[PDB]
Amino acid sequence: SDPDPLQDFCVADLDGKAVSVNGHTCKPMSEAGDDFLFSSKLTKAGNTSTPNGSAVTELDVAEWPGTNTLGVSMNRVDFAPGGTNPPHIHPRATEIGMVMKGELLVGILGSLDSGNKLYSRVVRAGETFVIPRGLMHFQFNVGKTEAYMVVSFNSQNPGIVFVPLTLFGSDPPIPTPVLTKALRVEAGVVELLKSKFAGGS
Amino acid sequence: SDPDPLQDFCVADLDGKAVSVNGHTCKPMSEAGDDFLFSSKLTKAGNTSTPNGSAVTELDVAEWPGTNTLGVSMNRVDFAPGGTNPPHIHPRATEIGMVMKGELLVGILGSLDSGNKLYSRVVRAGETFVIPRGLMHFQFNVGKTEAYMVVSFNSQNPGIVFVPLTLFGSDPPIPTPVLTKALRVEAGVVELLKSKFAGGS
Amino acid sequence: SDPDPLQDFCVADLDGKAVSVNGHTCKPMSEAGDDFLFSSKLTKAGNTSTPNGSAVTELDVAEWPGTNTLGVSMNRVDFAPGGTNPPHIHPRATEIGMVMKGELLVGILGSLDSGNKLYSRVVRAGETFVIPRGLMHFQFNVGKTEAYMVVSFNSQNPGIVFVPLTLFGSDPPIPTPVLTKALRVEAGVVELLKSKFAGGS
Amino acid sequence: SDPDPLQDFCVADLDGKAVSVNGHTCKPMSEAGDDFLFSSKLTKAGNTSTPNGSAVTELDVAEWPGTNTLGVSMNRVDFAPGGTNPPHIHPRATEIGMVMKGELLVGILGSLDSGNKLYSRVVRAGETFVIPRGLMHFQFNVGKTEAYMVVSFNSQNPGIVFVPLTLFGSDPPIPTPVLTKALRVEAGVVELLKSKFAGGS
Amino acid sequence: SDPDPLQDFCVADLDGKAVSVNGHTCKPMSEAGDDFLFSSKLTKAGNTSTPNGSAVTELDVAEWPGTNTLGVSMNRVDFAPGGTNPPHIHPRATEIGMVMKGELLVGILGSLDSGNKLYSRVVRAGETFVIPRGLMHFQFNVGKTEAYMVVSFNSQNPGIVFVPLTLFGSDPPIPTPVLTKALRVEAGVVELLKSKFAGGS
Amino acid sequence: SDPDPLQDFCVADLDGKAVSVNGHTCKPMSEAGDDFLFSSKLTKAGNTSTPNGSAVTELDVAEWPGTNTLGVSMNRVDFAPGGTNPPHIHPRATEIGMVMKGELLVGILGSLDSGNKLYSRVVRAGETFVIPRGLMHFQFNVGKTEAYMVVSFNSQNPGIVFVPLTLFGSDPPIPTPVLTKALRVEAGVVELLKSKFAGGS
Ligand SMILES: *[C@@H]1O[C@H](CO)[C@@H](O)[C@H](O)[C@H]1NC(C)=O
Ligand SMILES: *[C@@H]1O[C@H](CO)[C@@H](O)[C@H](O)[C@H]1NC(C)=O
Ligand SMILES: *[C@@H]1O[C@H](CO)[C@@H](O)[C@H](O)[C@H]1NC(C)=O
Ligand SMILES: *[C@@H]1O[C@H](CO)[C@@H](O)[C@H](O)[C@H]1NC(C)=O
Ligand SMILES: *[C@@H]1O[C@H](CO)[C@@H](O)[C@H](O)[C@H]1NC(C)=O
Ligand SMILES: *[C@@H]1O[C@H](CO)[C@@H](O)[C@H](O)[C@H]1NC(C)=O
Ligand SMILES: [Mn+2]
Ligand SMILES: [Mn+2]
Ligand SMILES: [Mn+2]
Ligand SMILES: [Mn+2]
Ligand SMILES: [Mn+2]
Ligand SMILES: [Mn+2]
Repeated sequence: SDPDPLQDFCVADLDGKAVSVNGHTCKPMSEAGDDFLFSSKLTKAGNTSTPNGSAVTELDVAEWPGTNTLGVSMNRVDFAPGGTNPPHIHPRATEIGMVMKGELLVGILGSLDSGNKLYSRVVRAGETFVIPRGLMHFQFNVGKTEAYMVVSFNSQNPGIVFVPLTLFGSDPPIPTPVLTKALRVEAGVVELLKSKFAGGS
Repeated sequence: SDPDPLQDFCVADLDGKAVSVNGHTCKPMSEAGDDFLFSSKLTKAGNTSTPNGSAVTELDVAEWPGTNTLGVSMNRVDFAPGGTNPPHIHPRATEIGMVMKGELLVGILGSLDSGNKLYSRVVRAGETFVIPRGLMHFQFNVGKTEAYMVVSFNSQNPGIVFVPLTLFGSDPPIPTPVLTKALRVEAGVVELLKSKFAGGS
Repeated sequence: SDPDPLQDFCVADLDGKAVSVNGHTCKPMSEAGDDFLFSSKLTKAGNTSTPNGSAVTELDVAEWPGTNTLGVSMNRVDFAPGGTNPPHIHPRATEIGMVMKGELLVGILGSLDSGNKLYSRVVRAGETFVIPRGLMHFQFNVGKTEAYMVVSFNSQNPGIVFVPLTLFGSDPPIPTPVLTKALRVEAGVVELLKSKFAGGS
Repeated sequence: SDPDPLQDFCVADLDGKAVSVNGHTCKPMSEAGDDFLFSSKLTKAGNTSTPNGSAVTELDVAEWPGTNTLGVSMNRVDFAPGGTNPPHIHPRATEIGMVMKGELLVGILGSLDSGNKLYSRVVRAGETFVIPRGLMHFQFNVGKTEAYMVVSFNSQNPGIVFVPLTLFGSDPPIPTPVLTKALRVEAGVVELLKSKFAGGS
Repeated sequence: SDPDPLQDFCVADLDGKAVSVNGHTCKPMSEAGDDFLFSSKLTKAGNTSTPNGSAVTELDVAEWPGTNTLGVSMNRVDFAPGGTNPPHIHPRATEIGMVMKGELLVGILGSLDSGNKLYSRVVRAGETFVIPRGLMHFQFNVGKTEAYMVVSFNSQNPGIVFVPLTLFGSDPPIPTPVLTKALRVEAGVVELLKSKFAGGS
Repeated sequence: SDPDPLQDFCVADLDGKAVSVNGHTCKPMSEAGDDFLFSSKLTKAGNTSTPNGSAVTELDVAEWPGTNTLGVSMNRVDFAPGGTNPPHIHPRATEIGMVMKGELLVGILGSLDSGNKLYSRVVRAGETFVIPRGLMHFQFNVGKTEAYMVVSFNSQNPGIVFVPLTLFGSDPPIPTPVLTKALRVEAGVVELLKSKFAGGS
């Protein structure tokens, strides 16, 4: 997991000209102010009018620099009815979350050794779920109303590997011959899938 | 922080006769069932009719054995008007939280090297705070209504060191001459404070 | 990464009745024998007559119990001409590898913050590649001959999340409405893809 | 615990104008000299004429920059007769110590899960004690003569949270209404306690 | 470094029949007693009438089971005049030490990247030294009186690799042709050196 | 082990004027290029005409800057007939390797607690070995032809402590009186050994 802190506070210096290190260099304490341990960025619902039908409002170290070195971060996800936060992976964190409003099918997938078992249930207000580091998982709004959840991670920068978008719309895309062999379907089907992710989102 | 996991899942075997190790031994996967990644324990408010005027509903590994090895846990805290979750420390985790309802003064205290500086603000619905591992902190309900928050930790078992309860109601209590020297007051004041925590809570 | 060792040696006790812990309990040293630090399991090529056109011969802790607690493991992958080791993720390890024979296209994909960039090149005998923990990656045999590679991980049990198999052949499968929303195609296309992975491999 | 080192030596560059990171940037080896692995700062007794009746002579990374990245530090504590090193916490390290001269009552307090149990004994010359990371603990000189101890930590910068001083004399102090609720006594008692710590030490 | 603890206390169960794990299984708290955080084993000087002319009194987890999971241990080393604690390595810990009596030459050796540089000085009462994890180091009594030091490690079980004993008195010994090639001397010189360590100490 | 990464990529900035930190500062991604995850430095055999009769071709972070933060590295070792990679230690990594050509005696030595036990066998093409962090080990070419192996480490910078060279040819060398006491032979023998390593290699 994230390296442990070596002092009380180390607010990320996010200036583009700052020297680059594992994580982020820190602001001198004299420039950190009094409010760095606090945020209000998650008070408002994200706009769910996206191809997925969900919106992620991130509160990683880039959005909450006071989390730098502390080994944690958060985000909020809002869902239109029938919207999905599609199969995805966090390369560097386990996730722990609570549904705040609505009804969300939450699915978590074991690795090959676990027989690729799918664990899932419809999670409602006040109910929680946990997703081990690096495993594929998703959420899907099964209700008629807008739903949302708030989640936390044991990393300042968990990362997100969106499976459909990286499989079909990476920069540049994976060669079609690789995907026809891997997906066991003809080039026409692979190209149809590529066509849906051509815009980079 | 918590040791990283060495497999996908390892549900804590909480049987009193189980061999003891750092953390917990695990249930065989055949006996884990399908629901271990999920909990509903935080759906209901805790009873705030306590001396503190708050109630902690824990979702550590003891209450959510599916978190075993995963490096995370949660809890919920409810507050009566004027209620406090008193100055306390988590010995083994950073805390990251969101106020869900009401108005909570949240205070976070730096160590000696940070000049014992107090960082505080009134945190309202949807707003968040972060508490570095091992630092003293508190919450206080400054509103007229009941308030609650939901918090996460980067440990399955963060621990709680309540400052007033530990100082005055440890088992056995700290000798009075130690406390008179440390607190710079007469024995009468120390014995008064001890009398308020004589039940171990 | 994997927890550090707390003694010189701790050979995994792989008996089905052994108590379960994070990782594995260990054989008493009296029963470990003299050969546990050594293996010959990767001397022979795997059978590439598979749908993928590749074969993985694993040398994780299950196959090499002497690696228990040591923070490392290996495997070998053999490829038929035109064969793929399909897009996949290791949830708990960085991978570092060398191509031993043939010509392999090796592709490594950044996360969302890296713009889902695809880094790739054709890697030949004696040439090497490195794959950060949790990132999607693949290999494809672009040569006319059989190819093979030998790779190492900074975990005793890196895990493997095969993207096509997990998306379409999980147990149970991900519901079709989740996949139609995520993949931006009709149910017919999703059910076609499911049919190709219906045997769980 | 502290992040592991990534090279042999990395002497802290403690210049006030140096870029800030988790821990400290390092001096080039050409500027480190030949003596960085050694210190003589603990050869002399600290002056015990302080309100606590003890003096801490620190040998953390700020005083011994050669410890940077190495995951260890030390200090010496001297005690007047009847003097205390008051209830305190190290947020980022376990402590391991030896009494060198005199008779010191050493007390270590479990967390809530341990029933806030107090473990204690009078520790004499050559005898040792260990204090788990983040737990409240104290020392008290029960002898008629000056006493001292030398302790080590598994961090370059363990930190110190002095319980009485941060509870009553933080910058700014915790609001009195918070403390009356938490300590279960009247405002007059809280103000008396505050008055003893008003100077910041 | 050592895995972090997942609870307050976990006293090593050192029974020969206990299940084996990374580190040690733990005594139930009901059986731990009240004294596990304390030791008196280092109060007395070791017998320096040895070939080395020094004696190590160990306080690792085997001798102080209360250190289990806590990431620390200690030992004491006593020296006859002209005695050595010979060139050695700790495979799993940084060492931090203080000379308590006498005059000890302490030498610390950089790795190949550090040009195998030897850092050394004569360390006297109250003076300290630090040895990075895995590096070769030694002590030698240059005084006319008996000397002793007390050292701490950031591991419960640092391990000791004695260079002369391992090179010449391993069980079984390293083959003579390996040592003649490595040491650049004839078989006669190697067999002479082997003869000095033929008892395994 | 090496601190975990806090982002996808962080290519080492190896400019001599760069600020120094634990590990290495990183190049901005705009300057990293497209090829940093790949190397061809191990395609060619090293020249085995050295006193040891072996050559190490390193692929640590200094030679493969793309490994920075990723917790892995590699090297290749080539052996003349009768050549040795002499008893040595990696202070910061376990090693996992495969013999590619020839016949190599591979020896691994336990610490004092393991009775300084020597584990060894002749390892041939495709066969593997594992060496726990910090333990002394060697390889010796028992065949009539040139042999080679390729190994990986769970560190970007494992380090190398060559036992004969640091014992006898450090900068400056260990004083002869220390070595006569430690090795249990006369000064003449110690000086003969020193004479073989006087050139610093
Ligand atoms: C999202 O924002 C767009 C652009 O402002 C707007 O047209 C749309 O109605 C919004 N959707 C929702 C669900 O609020
Ligand atoms: C809350 O606790 C108080 C005091 O113990 C008790 O009188 C009351 O019955 C409790 N309320 C509920 C709803 O159980
Ligand atoms: C390889 O696998 C195929 C398909 O299962 C099988 O027909 C063939 O016998 C296998 N080859 C060997 C050498 O076992
Ligand atoms: C400590 O120092 C002060 C100021 O120099 C001095 O007056 C006092 O006597 C000293 N106390 C002791 C115990 O040495
Ligand atoms: C110290 O060891 C020597 C050699 O084994 C022995 O003769 C002597 O009795 C020992 N001294 C004590 C005090 O036990
Ligand atoms: C190694 O290189 C040297 C110098 O170029 C050469 O003389 C020697 O023959 C080479 N040895 C081998 C075994 O290639
Ligand atoms: Mn997620
Ligand atoms: Mn808290
Ligand atoms: Mn892979
Ligand atoms: Mn302390
Ligand atoms: Mn040592
Ligand atoms: Mn090696």
